[PDB]
Amino acid sequence: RFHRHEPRDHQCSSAVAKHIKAPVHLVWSLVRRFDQPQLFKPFVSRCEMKGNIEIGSVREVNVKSGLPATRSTERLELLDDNEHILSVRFVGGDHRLKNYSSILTVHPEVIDGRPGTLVIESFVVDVPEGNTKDETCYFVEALLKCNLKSLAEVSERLVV
Amino acid sequence: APVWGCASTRGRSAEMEDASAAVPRFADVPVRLLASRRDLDALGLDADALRLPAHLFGVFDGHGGAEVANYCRERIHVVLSAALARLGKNLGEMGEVDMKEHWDDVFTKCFQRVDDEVSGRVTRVVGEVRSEPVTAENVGSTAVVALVCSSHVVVANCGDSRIVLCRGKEPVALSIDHKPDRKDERARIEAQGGKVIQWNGYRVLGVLAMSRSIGDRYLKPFVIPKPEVMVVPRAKDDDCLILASDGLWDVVSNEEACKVARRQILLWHKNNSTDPAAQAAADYLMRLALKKGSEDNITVIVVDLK
Ligand SMILES: CC1=CC(=O)CC(C)(C)[C@@]1(O)/C=C/C(C)=C\C(=O)O
Ligand SMILES: [Mg+2]
Ligand SMILES: [Mg+2]
Repeated sequence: RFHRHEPRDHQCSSAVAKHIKAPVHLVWSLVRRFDQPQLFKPFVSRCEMKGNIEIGSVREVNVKSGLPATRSTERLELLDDNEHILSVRFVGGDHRLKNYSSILTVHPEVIDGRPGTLVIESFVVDVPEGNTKDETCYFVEALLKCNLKSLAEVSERLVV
Repeated sequence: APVWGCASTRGRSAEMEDASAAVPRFADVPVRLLASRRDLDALGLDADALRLPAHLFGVFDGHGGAEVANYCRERIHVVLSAALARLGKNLGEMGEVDMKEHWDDVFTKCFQRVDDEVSGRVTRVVGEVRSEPVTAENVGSTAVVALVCSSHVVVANCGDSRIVLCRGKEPVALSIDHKPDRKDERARIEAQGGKVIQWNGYRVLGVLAMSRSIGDRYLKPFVIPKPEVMVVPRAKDDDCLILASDGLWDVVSNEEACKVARRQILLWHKNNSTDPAAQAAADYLMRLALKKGSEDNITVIVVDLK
């Protein structure tokens, strides 16, 4: 419904999902703060964003050491507070994820008889020279899984 | 007693995440790890009772933050000293022993215990008990340590920091970098179902450019805290030991580091806490790495072995 992609043959696409024992309004309140991704993203060390959070907003992220890259420039491409959809594209940085675009949706659910959230995040990206589609999807998936794990932990710590 | 110098800088990096340790007389080495009980008893000496002082030097290259490198700086020598004392007491209960296996085991258990303390798997003591993880799951550190005594150097390495010995003014590698594309390391990772991906260097899952570290619990079981251990008896032609993070070794070879360190020590003595000659050698290696374009934190310990 929301995470369809048509990657070409120079691109790859995949998705990850995570169940969170927290209500949708809380998880969305975390992920909607485009100016502060470090609230749940465990690799972000600094983020700078000027102005109001709207389509076209741009944030400058520095990531922590040990990673294949150090910085990323990211543009907000979609923000839907009714259907809870967020879409971001990587427009700059010193990394190898060219024309990366991601879509994240949050959905209500019941988990252990309590209000819960299903988060899905999909992406499309160019496969960088010297790598395969499989490797690129594997790498992005590992990172996105860390991000969604931390988002689950932060949300569930807030509800407790 | 130990003659050493230590130079460290964040360099052109924003924050400093290298840490280092230099602890004289940190422990007594059980002599039963160096010679058999039978041979010493032939001389009337009790191998379980003999005391040999040892000093510990260590370089800990942190990533994701400085907290695990600093924890290693504060804890590895304490855990190792306690483990060595316990091992001496338990060797008093045993016959002949394979010595290299016990060096491997004591260092493996020490590194694993520090890792478990970092990840909150075991409780730690500071007059107070600590239990939750020291920091986040994507924070880690290398650990290259050298136990130095009068007769032997024992090296335990976990990660891509490196220690080199200058012997006969020639380099001898006392540690092999744990790089993910190393054939045995790739085989181990791939046997566990993991991937080694060339993504700005060969990396575990494409993320981390080392196959072993302390911390990094989000990359287990692919990144392990298991050290590789080398026991090297000291020799006539020993000049010095060089421990350093990859901030040095990325831009300086083993050969150049050994030559520079040894000649700096000799030049200081000709021309003229830490030792000034070894400190000048470490400062020169640091500044050299900076001059040759190193981007990273740089930490260098030089131990004069003469
Ligand atoms: C942690 C990470 C490693 C890199 O090499 C690229 C980049 C700097 C973009 C970075 O943020 C990438 C993050 C990714 C893939 C997704 C996200 O966080 O939404
Ligand atoms: Mg570092
Ligand atoms: Mg380094």
